[PDB]
Amino acid sequence: AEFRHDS
Amino acid sequence: DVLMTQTPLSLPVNLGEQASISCRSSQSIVHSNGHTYLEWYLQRPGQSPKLLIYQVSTRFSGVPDRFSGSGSGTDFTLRISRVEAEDLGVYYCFQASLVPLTFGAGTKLELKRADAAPTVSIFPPSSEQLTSGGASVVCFLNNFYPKDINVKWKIDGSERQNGVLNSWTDQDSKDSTYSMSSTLTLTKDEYERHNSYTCEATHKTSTSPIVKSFNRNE
Amino acid sequence: VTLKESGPGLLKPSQTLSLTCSFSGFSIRTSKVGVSWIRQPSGKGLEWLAHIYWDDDKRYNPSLESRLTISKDTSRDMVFMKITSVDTADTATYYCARRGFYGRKYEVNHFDYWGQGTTLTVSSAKTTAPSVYPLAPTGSSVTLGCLVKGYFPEPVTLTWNSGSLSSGVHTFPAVLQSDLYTLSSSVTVTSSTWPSESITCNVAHPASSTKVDKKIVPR
Repeated sequence: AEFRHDS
Repeated sequence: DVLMTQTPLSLPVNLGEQASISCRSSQSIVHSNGHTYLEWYLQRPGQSPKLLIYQVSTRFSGVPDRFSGSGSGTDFTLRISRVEAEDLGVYYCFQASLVPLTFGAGTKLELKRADAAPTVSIFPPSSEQLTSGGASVVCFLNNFYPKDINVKWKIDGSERQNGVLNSWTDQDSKDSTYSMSSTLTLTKDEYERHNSYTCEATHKTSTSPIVKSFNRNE
Repeated sequence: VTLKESGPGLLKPSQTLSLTCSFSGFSIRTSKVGVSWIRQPSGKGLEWLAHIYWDDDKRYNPSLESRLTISKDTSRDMVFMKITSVDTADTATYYCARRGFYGRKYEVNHFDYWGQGTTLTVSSAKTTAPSVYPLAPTGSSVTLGCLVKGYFPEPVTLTWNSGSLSSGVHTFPAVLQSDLYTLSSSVTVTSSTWPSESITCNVAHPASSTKVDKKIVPR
């Protein structure tokens, strides 16, 4: 599962 | 999970030479957002890790241009163009695209020197220890290079793998060598049952293992 | 920007570890940086444990997740970690690392600042004085040693002839085994030096207020 990265 | 495989794990270098560390991920670490969260960190001896490179090839602020990262997908390389003393330490690649975030095992960039044979010494239990009911046999392997070495204990010709405590010094700050200490701890009762005690060292500087032994009754 | 970890130093197996990371030079609230805990177990590399985002969303390393709880207090500018049921293998340095970013580009983030870390040793042992044993052995030099066995906690101090003998000494890092530390040191001198002159291992273990001077004497 991907790590969250905000935009 | 994403396994991060660094090669080599040990990288002796002469100052002023170039160096290269490969990092392979077990699957693509391209994130769905379009970035590849591949980072290089350096941990200098006795210091906290610090950021060198992020997004594969962008140098962090204050990191000099002799460092360069390249690669894509799973295939990543850190190059250092002219190694300085400040560059020595443990290099980790790191992926922050998939959970768990994972580090490589670490690549130890160290100061190279010529090979050197260990000087090996073996020590019977002290009288004081024996009187307390214990019996430790100590073997010192001093001033060798490179760090890779195999130490084997035998008692009356039979290898003992259990009851062993090993420790290694950091690379000497003057002569660049390593040393090791190995302690085999038995009871007094066990010690008094056996005769011959042997510390055997296999190192690249000898075509045969370096053997030091004694007999309990000498 | 500074990060400062705090933790108990020593714990017994089964206790809960509570760590704190405190930030200076900026505001967790305003910056919205994510924060992770990473550890370095004895003799190993780095291992990521947990991460907390500005809105209290969290991610964990599955290998330890069941034992981990990360949290934050924006009013105090602090991030916390709890690790339940500590055992020997939790003996490590614990780092706080800020996932800072370039400008307002939240997506261009990375661990830009790390604390000095906090070291934890997990052991059942109460304060224990070492036993200190002399290691005595034809040729031009002789190598002697000193075995400092079964103490807790760190550190011990070891010198040879009250610090006057320094050349040819190797003092080995302590190792924790079965809840107690062992350390050792070797010294090499010319055969004309010993046993004609005394050579003594001076060992102090401040936690137990023990000071022992062990002369190395021939067998």
